[PDB]
Amino acid sequence: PKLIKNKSGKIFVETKFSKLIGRPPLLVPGMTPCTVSPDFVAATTNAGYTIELAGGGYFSAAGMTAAIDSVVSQIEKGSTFGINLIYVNPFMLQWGIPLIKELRSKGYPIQFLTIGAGVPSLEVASEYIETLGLKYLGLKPG
Amino acid sequence: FTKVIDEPIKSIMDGIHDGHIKKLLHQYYGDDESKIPAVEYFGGESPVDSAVFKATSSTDEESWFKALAGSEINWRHASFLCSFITQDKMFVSNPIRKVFKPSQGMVVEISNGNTSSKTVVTLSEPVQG
Repeated sequence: PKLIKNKSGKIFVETKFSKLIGRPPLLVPGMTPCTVSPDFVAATTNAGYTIELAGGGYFSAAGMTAAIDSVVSQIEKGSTFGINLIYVNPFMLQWGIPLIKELRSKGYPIQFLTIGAGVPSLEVASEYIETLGLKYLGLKPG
Repeated sequence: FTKVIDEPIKSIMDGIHDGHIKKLLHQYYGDDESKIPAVEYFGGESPVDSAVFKATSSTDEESWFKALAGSEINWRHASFLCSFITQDKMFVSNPIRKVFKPSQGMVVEISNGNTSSKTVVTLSEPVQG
């Protein structure tokens, strides 16, 4: 680990992850029900830290889309956040992966996707990495 | 470690990060902030004074953009290496990178490379011969 500062004088804990994301290497993981709330996602993002919107608290592309729009309206220009999807329920993925692709095509500030409760197969992971157009992929091996 | 109720998330995360900063300072920087290196901005790095550059049909895109960006972290670095730019609140492909995408006949002239405040990057292409 190393220390680094920017022009403003803000100290940063320099790390591989921190070097990539330009923020302190501390993240709040996707938690259903704690991070389902757009207000908490916004408050964490605006504090300067990474957080994942929990897909476990939404049951359709429309509900998650409304939540994402709320988050975007609540954050400052240039901020970003992630989304957490559970790999055990195929319905969640089936409506969520196309939603992420669509929102990223529209340019929505979705930095990364974290897949919880299981690791995708090679083909599914390649599809995610290629089509979703995200900065990085989060995985939670058990 | 969960005891204080209704502590703002800003406070919790800042406390953790500042603890790490203070311990790192005392351990590896002699409790001196002047030892900490400074950059224009922090981020965008993948985990993995006068000059003229010329493109061909085989110029490697990455090396081309690395040469255009330079070594110092500054506005030019971001302009030629940042993958996205920020619209109002959205993220779109960096237009500067696509405008400078190398192809045969493109000649990029960099002037005042060292002084970023006055660096000017000029792209010239064959027009009308």
